[PDB]
Amino acid sequence: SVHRYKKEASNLIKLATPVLIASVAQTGMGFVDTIMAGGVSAIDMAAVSIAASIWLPSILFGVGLLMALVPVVAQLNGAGRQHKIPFEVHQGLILALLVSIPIIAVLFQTQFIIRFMDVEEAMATKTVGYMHAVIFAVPAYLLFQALRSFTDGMSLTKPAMVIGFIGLLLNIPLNWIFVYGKFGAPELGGVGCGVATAIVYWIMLLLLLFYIVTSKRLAHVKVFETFHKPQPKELIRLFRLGFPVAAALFFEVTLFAVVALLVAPLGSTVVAAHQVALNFSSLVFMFPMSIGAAVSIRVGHKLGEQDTKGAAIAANVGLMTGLATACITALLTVLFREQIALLYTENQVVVALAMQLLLFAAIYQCMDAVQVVAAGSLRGYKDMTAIFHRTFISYWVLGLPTGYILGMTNWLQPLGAKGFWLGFIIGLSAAALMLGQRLYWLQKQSDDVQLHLAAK
Amino acid sequence: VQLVESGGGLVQPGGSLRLSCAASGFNFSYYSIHWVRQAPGKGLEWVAYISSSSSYTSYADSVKGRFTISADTSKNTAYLQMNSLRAEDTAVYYCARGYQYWQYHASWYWNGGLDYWGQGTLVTVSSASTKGPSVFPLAPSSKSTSGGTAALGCLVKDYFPEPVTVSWNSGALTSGVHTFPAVLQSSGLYSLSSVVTVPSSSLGTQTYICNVNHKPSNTKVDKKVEPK
Amino acid sequence: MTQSPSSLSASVGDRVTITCRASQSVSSAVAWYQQKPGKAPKLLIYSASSLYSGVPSRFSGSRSGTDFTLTISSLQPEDFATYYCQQSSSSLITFGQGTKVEIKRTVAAPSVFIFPPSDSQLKSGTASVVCLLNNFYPREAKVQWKVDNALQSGNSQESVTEQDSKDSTYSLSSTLTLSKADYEKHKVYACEVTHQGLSSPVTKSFNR
Amino acid sequence: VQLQESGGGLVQPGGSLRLSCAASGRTISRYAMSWFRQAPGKEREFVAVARRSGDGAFYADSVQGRFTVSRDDAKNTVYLQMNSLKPEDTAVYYCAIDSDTFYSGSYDYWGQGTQVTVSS
Amino acid sequence: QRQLVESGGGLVQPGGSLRLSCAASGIIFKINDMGWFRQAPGKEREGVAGITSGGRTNYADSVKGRFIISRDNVKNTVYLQMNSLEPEDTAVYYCKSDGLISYAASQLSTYWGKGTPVTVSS
Repeated sequence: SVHRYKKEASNLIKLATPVLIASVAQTGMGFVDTIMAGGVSAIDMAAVSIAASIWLPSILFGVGLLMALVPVVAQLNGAGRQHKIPFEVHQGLILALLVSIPIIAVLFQTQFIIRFMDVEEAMATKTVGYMHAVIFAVPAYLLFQALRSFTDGMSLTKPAMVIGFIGLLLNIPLNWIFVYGKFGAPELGGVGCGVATAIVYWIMLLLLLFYIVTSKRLAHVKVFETFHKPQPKELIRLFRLGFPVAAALFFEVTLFAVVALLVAPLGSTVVAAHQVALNFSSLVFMFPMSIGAAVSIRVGHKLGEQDTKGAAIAANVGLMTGLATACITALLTVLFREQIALLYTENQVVVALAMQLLLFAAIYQCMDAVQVVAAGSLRGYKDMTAIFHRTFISYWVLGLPTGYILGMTNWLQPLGAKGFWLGFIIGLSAAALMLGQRLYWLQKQSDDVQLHLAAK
Repeated sequence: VQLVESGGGLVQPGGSLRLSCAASGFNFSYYSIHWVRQAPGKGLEWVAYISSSSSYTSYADSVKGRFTISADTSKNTAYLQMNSLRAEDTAVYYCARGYQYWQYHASWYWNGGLDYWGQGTLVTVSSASTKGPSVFPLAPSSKSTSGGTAALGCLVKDYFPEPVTVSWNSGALTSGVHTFPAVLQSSGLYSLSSVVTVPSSSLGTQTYICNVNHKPSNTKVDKKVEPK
Repeated sequence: MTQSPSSLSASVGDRVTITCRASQSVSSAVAWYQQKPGKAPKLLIYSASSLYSGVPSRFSGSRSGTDFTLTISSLQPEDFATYYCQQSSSSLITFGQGTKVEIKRTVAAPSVFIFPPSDSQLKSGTASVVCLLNNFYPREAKVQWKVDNALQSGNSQESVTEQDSKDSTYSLSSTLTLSKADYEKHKVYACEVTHQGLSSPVTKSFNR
Repeated sequence: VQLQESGGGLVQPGGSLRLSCAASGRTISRYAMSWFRQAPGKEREFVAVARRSGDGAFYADSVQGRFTVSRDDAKNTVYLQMNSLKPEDTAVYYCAIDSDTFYSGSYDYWGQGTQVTVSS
Repeated sequence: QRQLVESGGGLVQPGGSLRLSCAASGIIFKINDMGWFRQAPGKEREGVAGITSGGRTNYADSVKGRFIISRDNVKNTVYLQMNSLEPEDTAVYYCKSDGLISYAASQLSTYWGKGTPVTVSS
């Protein structure tokens, strides 16, 4: 019937919706910093916008290694054991600090990068100051991600959105204290926003720890009672699970960087519309990612409960819901490609060219939604390895050469950005096609074999 | 700032020639480049200009449709392409620098002028082949002021190309020596003459000599002038 | 454009004025140039009144209604050159005819000589005769060629030297080109010259 | 076309005299009008020339500094203001008018002359 | 050329005042710096003022006390009030604007003007 499926589709949304608010208010910090740093110059607004382009991928690579804790914790809760739950958390933190060792190194190498980009000193001396101010937050951002990954793994999502929203609401007024040199605080024109970001991240971490200690819903775990110690044998287990998830993100970012370099030979009016279209296609990526995150915790719960039909129905309903939301937002983007391009910019040639790229951005949305929901469902099964192979093959072997063939080389008149966007679409379709096949192969296996694989 | 010319020389009529103005010392994109032509013994005359790009380019009415000017922003150079030349095109060509948008600015109260000039290169359109001169003596007649002053001449004729010099008594005499400018004959050749206002009494009874040197044909003939 | 004085005669220390006629309703604030004989031109005054950077304050432009004048406060021995206008137009710029400033001088009458054709030239086949004007002032003089009282024309070509540096006086020479056949026909050849320093024209002749 | 000199008479050395030439039948404002003089038994040597307005006036070597010429186009009359006369200046001053516009020295007309003698 | 246009320059006697105004189109102007430049014949282009998106005017050394740069955001224009002019202020004045092209970029874009002449003389 349909009274058995719908219940699941009521759970999933109830899990997926809060995460979205906790993920929208994460780019709000960068946006607010950039906007408030432009009310004092256009040198500052372009100095804290370069420094937010080296910070974000560097911290995403670090976060990617702590996203393998969600299935590990959610499966123990389903199996009903729960008394191994405090042991894994105390390991995750020991990992988080360690993965802040390389990042803080690479950020100190910021200078050698900007002089590689042909940047004048008048804003280099501001970008370096901003980066040195924000390095004090990667110890308190990765730990907060580990704690949030725990609370999500416990099928409890509320304490993330509230804390993120409070963080942003405390970021807005506390920039104006340190930017406009007020209340006996440094003038600090373009680095005050970095200092405000560090302070608000530390406050959010402290509030989350206070909630974890006091909450009456987690009291049956007794989390902060032991003083456990690291052990390499068990800790290498988490690294093997977590590495491919980070590798896929790294290769995706490098692909998006290389495409811009190949488009640079064209006019500076072409690259601006490409950047606008890509930025907007990255903003509306949050809905399928949130649905994937909800499916990931839901699928690992059923397999912990020694139930497999529950995992199958969870994955299928996740796919259907991701497809439906992709379709609705693609229609709402195609119907409204007038006002947003005018929100972004002012030149009418730039808007007249970006209206053409939004058409392909709609198909891009509709395809990557299915791709990412399938990837989340596969991550539910602790199969973190096949994702990397399949997405790397579908990105850098089919996605990239086909863009160049339809673009520069003038085979098959030359096409500009549109050839590259068609290359993106081909890569995404191939990735979705192979991940679906892998999921079906893994879903048509015996109960013992599938559980054993999910047990490891 | 420095402007340099190269590419000027003898050309056959109806041929082609290309002149370059290798600008250096300034930002090329902020300024235009004008070409100015001065005929031999006449006033200045404007020819053409180009801005940093081919977007702005104008011509004078006398050379419209026969001269093409193009700029090379990469190595700071502007070219003039002259083809189907005539006999009246022999002149000296200067390169001058001005503002970029000077049609837009100029009004009833503003005119920015051309700041820096090049020294220019001489282009001549020949009709005859290079050859050496012939020297003839202009004897002082026995009755032309016999007793006071006296005039003694020396006529060179029918040489090509231009440069030539005359010397009297191998540099030992410069008392009133005039050497008139070379005038272009109707036959495409060149003429000249030089005279001395030597005093009377057998002219000092030393036989005055003419020392003419024409480098392209390496001729240094000497004529010993005397009356009869 | 036609500058009204085409040759000035001024001595050291006098005030000198050159005027430019903007012979159109295309007045665009002329700029004035200077050129020594055989050099590149320079810029003195742009925008019709302002002074180029590095020019002595003797020079100073003006604008009298629709006429543009350059006035030199005191004429030094280095201000002896040719001066041009640079009126612009819709898309082309035009240079005036240019006036030449020469040093003023007591009027001098020319001394006239005539030279018969060289004997060696008769073998070549084209005879040339020349009469010479020596050490006169000012430049304006007129030579007339008469052969047996017939006034020829088109066979003469004359070239004048430049102002001498010692006494500042000129020298001119006009030559007559005749084929040997035409030369041998006639009997008397005469050179007639007129000048403001001569009460009556002086003629020098010779027998062939 | 008629020229007429006037204003001439005996004067002491170092005196001052001022002649005048009544031009008629021509517009002298378009031409230049030259001064000449002939002493008894002598040639007619140059004295001075007054070109058009804005062209200046030129003087011979001997009379430089002492003499002065000026035109009056309205009355069509030239005037020669003589300063610091000398007995050598004794001569009959024959006026002349230049026909050519280019100042080429083509004189066509002369006056009847006026006797001037200097003797203390 | 098309984004920026200047107007207001003309002849003025020494000791007089002017008011140049630069009007910008196709530019955000809320997040842009501004500035005026001059170039006299024989010389080279040199800065003469500057305002940065919130104030903090940046006059030149030989210019302080006479030139007062201001900006107006409702109708996007930049002014410059010239006071006590002297014969050495004759040149052609340019407008310049730099800032982000869109809200999604990271590098600055610079646009120039065609210039308006100013000539000061009696």
